[PDB]
Amino acid sequence: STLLPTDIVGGTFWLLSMALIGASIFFLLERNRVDGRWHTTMTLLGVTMLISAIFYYYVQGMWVDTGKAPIVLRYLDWILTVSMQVVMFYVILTAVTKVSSALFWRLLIGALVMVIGGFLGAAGYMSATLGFIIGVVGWLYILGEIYMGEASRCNIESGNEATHMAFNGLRLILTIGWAIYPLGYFINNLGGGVDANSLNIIYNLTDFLNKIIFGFVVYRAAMNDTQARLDEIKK
Amino acid sequence: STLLPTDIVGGTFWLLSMALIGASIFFLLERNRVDGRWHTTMTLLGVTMLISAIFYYYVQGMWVDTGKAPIVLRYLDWILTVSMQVVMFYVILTAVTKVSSALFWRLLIGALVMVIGGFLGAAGYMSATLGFIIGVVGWLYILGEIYMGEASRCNIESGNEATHMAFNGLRLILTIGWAIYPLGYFINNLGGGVDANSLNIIYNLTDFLNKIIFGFVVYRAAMNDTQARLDEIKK
Amino acid sequence: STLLPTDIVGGTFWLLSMALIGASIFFLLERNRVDGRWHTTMTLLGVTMLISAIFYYYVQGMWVDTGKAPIVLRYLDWILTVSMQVVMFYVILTAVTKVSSALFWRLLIGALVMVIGGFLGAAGYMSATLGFIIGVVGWLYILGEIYMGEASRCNIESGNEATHMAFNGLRLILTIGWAIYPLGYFINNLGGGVDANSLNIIYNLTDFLNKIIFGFVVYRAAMNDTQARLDEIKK
Amino acid sequence: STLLPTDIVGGTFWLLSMALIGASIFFLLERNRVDGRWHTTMTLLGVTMLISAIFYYYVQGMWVDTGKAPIVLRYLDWILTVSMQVVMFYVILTAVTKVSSALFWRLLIGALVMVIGGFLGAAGYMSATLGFIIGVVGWLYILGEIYMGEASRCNIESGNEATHMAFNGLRLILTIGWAIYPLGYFINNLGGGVDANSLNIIYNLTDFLNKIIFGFVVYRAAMNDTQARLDEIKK
Amino acid sequence: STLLPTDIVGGTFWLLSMALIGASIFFLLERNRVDGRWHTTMTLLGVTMLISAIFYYYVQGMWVDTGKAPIVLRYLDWILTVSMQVVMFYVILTAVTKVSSALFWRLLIGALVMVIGGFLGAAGYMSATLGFIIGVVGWLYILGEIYMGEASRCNIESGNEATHMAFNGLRLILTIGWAIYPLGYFINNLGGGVDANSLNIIYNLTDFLNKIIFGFVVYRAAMNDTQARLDEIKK
Ligand SMILES: *C/C=C(C)/C=C/C=C(C)/C=C/C1=C(C)CCCC1(C)C
Ligand SMILES: *C/C=C(C)/C=C/C=C(C)/C=C/C1=C(C)CCCC1(C)C
Ligand SMILES: *C/C=C(C)/C=C/C=C(C)/C=C/C1=C(C)CCCC1(C)C
Ligand SMILES: *C/C=C(C)/C=C/C=C(C)/C=C/C1=C(C)CCCC1(C)C
Ligand SMILES: *C/C=C(C)/C=C/C=C(C)/C=C/C1=C(C)CCCC1(C)C
Ligand SMILES: CCCCCCCCCCCCCCCCCCCC
Ligand SMILES: CCCCCCCCCCCCCCCCCCCC
Ligand SMILES: CCCCCCCCCCCCCCCCCCCC
Ligand SMILES: CCCCCCCCCCCCCCCCCCCC
Repeated sequence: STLLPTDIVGGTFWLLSMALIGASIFFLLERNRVDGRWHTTMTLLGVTMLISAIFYYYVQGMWVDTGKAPIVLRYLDWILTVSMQVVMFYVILTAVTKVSSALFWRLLIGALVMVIGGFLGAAGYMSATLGFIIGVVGWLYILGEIYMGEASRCNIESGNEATHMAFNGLRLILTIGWAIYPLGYFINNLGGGVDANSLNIIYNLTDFLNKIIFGFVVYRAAMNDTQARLDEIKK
Repeated sequence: STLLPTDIVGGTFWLLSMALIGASIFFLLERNRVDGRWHTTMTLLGVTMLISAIFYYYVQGMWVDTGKAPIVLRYLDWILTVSMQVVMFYVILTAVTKVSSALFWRLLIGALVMVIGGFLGAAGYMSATLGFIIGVVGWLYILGEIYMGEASRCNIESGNEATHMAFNGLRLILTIGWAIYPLGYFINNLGGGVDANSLNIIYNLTDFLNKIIFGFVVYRAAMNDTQARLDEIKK
Repeated sequence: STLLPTDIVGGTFWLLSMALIGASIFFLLERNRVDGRWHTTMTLLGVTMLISAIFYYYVQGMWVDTGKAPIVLRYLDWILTVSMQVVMFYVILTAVTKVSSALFWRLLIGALVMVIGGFLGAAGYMSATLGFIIGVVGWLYILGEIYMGEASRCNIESGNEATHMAFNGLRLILTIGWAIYPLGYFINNLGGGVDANSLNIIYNLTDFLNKIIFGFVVYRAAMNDTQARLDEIKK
Repeated sequence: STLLPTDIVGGTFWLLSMALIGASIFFLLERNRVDGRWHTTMTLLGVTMLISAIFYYYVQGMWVDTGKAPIVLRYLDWILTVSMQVVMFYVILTAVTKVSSALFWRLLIGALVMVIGGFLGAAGYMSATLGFIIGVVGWLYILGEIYMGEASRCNIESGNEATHMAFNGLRLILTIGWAIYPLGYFINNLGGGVDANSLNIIYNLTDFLNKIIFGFVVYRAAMNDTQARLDEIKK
Repeated sequence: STLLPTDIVGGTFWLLSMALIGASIFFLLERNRVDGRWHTTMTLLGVTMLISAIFYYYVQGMWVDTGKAPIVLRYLDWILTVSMQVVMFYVILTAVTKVSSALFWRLLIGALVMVIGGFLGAAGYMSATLGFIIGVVGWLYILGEIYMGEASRCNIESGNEATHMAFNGLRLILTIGWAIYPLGYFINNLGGGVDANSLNIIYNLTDFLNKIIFGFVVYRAAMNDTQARLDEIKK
């Protein structure tokens, strides 16, 4: 009776594909109902989800056919979608306040180091140790920016209550949620190893929570700020 | 001559895929004609149907190829779409009245227990008995909320005639319509068993009625309330 | 040289798929240019065509692979799209006048008896004779409604010239156009029999005319009424 | 290493598919920026291109698999898309002037005779000679209409400079551009014959020019007229 | 461990497909937020990305199946997408200033010579030398136009700060970014030769940067000019 991990692997790939195409359409359709200052935020949110959905459509095909789906495949999605998620901190701030363009590049370059540093270590192009180290340095920058950098100070000075809640929530996703992936990398590569079937499940589930909760956090910020403005217009 | 159950299984998978993509596009296109307070209701309705349509597209492929479509596959759709349907009670109330956000989480957690409780019992991760029990407890919460809870009291105090009709109708779907699935689980798992082909037909037909009637109930509420408002504007 | 019927079967399946996806997009894109009272009419028109297009996409796959496409497959499309076409008489009337909701259910139930009555006779679940009889009773109701029923009286009392033209045109499609299908059923089932290849061609061609002419009749009504109103606004 | 015609055949099928899906989206997205009188013109333009794109998607599949793509397959696209292109002369005139609806039917029937006349001769259902003759008679009508008929006189009396340019340009496409297809038919059927690999290239390239140049001619007319009106509003 | 080039080839085809469908949807959805004078610029930007995404969808299929993806396949995409990118210089200028239509044709013909000149040399229809020479002449025209031609003079006289930034940025892409492709051609054909696997990677990466950076440059111009206008309206 007990379903085999292999069964759960290709099931979760379907789940992820459906959930993310759903979230995508939902965020792209509700982009017309947020104040216009939030339109790019909502367009980037829906397109992030669409990109990830297309990844899972590709991967489910590779699983159905070949029966294998390596973990290095992820760095295609991540190179795209981690980048877009870290940029969301800038896009959200520009919605409500004025921030230097430099924040955009610090954040993006920080994401690119995290993913590329780990890819090089996973693909074999360099020691997985040096892969981990470069990846963690990339992360700790991003965290450094959003906790004690221009992004954090810009948040405080915005005065936007929506942007306060967004930041507090996205920062928590990027700190706890995103800590699964490094862990995975460590155990799989620098450690004993994990069956790829089992690591495909964990990554599939973590993606469900680190992409949906991210999306809903940002969507509530856009919807709450939109309403706040309408309520102040009424007064 | 007599078509074989196997024939009717893969036919109904097509029916369900066509009907649900049709209902999806219809609810997403008519979302621009309802009062704006009903836009999220209509966006969630169309995206629920799209998610289910994508499921049936996946499953029809598995059937066409392998010739088998297990009943545990359903919990991918259900984990997504049951959740969204139970949340519709909150989304509808927030359209017309003021309701605690806590209701959102009581309802969602209630759905997650129902589906996950049954998945664990169907996958083999726990006795199907304990699966049933946990599933039914999850349901009876949801029913408890919408019959004698904050959702029910908020409905009464809304004063919205549309929200009255919606509730009365959705409550009936969730009580009678949704009682097929537990029944299935009982007979298939805790009972003698069903032949999977037969249970795929029943579930395919029940999905047609528990997703279309749900959608049309909610669509009529949004369309009726929209008009009510226009008629009071004219006065 | 002479193309074989088998060649024309899979060709016509492509034709139908293209024509119906084309008509679908055209009716869904032109729904924004008709008076808003015609928006549901145009949304149902485009979604009817989309549902049929998806059917033909499925069937062309079955043909390309298996080389066979049974005639009982049609009742998937028909159960959906015949229902929607018979309801169009109600949706059009509610665009321009006030009609009882009962008409909706008389019409829908009439369609469901027609298709289901014939499915049961085609699938083998009952004598094809009793299938025919139940199917024809279902049709003759629908005709009875639209010729000498509430639908007919509501048309006369609407005073809408567009709704007069629509009715006259749709009632002619439902009387002459739709008489091919019963004929087919009779000859194939109650009669000697028809090669499925030949009957797939006839049904493919009849669908092209009974779905396009239907769509264009309804689209002209919506476009003509829209303009009539603008011309009276100018005066 | 000179690429083989077979290589160029399936390459050009891809080209055509991409170009036509691109033109389709472009015309359907720019339909919102033309004066509303041009909305049906632009909706028919985009849907013509979409229909042809879907054809080429089907055909590329047949090529990739079977390695053969007969030239009689074209008459599926042509029956749809030639009809729509000849009707564009009516749709454009009704945008800017008042024209009898009879022109619509003369033009459509003229197209249907051209394609069907040639199909019957290509499929084998009648002498290719009689196929050619019936096809050319159908064409020469259409040319007769647009050069010396109601379409030509309506153009002159419109006074629309955009409709003058469109007509002059579409007339040239229908006279020179469309003369490739008859030629092909003659050489392939009434003449010696052409390898279907070579005739698929010529037809693929001619479709690229007789569908893109057609589209851009019509799009410039809609965009030029839109602006002309805005410039006269400013004065 | 070290991933094989073959692995990276089909991975990058996925990346490119996802990134370009993402950029496409993003540019087509943000088309509604730029000043209307920028709507064609944004529609051409999104459709360029879509055309390239569809190419990579085709090519990934050819790789997955056949295991080979020749470098001559590229000229299908390039004939379309290079053309559209060189025309963007005209479309952008017409957004903000008055420019002769002749520039459109000089630019387009210049692109067509570049790609076709190289195709003829790659396909074998003429010496790769003469292919290179004709290709480089085509390029050097385009550069000549945009550096010291009507396009450059029109830019200077526009007075638009957005169009200044766009031009300077696109000119840099067309000069440095686009210099990789000629290099490839030279080394592969006129030179020693390169494994197609390696050249597929380089071209895949260069496309990611020469199509995204192009798109973001143009999008910033449209977004910056839109805002500049709003800011001057406020004053
Ligand atoms: C939607 C997918 C997401 C958010 C994935 C997140 C990925 C990371 C945070 C990866 C981090 C890594 C390190 C910090 C160490 C080196 C290995 C990585 C790339 C897995
Ligand atoms: C659109 C699909 C729907 C609404 C499915 C509904 C599913 C349920 C109501 C499932 C309920 C179950 C129990 C109450 C007991 C345990 C077994 C379940 C999960 C089938
Ligand atoms: C778009 C497809 C259409 C309109 C199909 C129409 C189908 C019918 C009118 C079927 C009628 C039948 C009878 C009246 C008796 C025998 C059984 C049927 C279902 C073929
Ligand atoms: C987009 C495709 C187009 C415009 C195809 C055009 C087709 C024709 C003009 C066909 C004409 C023919 C004749 C005039 C003679 C008989 C053979 C035909 C059908 C090829
Ligand atoms: C999005 C794809 C792009 C921008 C591709 C650019 C292609 C070129 C600039 C090709 C140029 C060539 C030459 C200048 C010499 C001959 C060979 C070519 C076609 C590769
Ligand atoms: C000034 C107002 C805010 C505008 C922000 C624009 C954000 C657009 C989306 C950014 C996408 C980032 C790149 C993601 C892909 C990975 C990196 C590719 C380039 C090297
Ligand atoms: C003013 C009263 C309401 C007028 C508009 C009603 C709109 C109904 C549009 C949807 C009709 C769907 C009915 C056909 C469903 C097809 C499948 C039925 C299978 C049982
Ligand atoms: C004021 C009147 C304006 C009328 C506009 C009519 C628009 C018609 C658009 C659709 C034309 C379809 C032409 C036929 C398509 C192919 C079907 C014929 C048999 C192959
Ligand atoms: C063979 C290559 C085919 C594609 C090349 C052409 C693609 C771009 C054409 C569409 C955009 C033209 C828009 C013109 C806008 C300005 C018109 C001048 C008056 C303002």
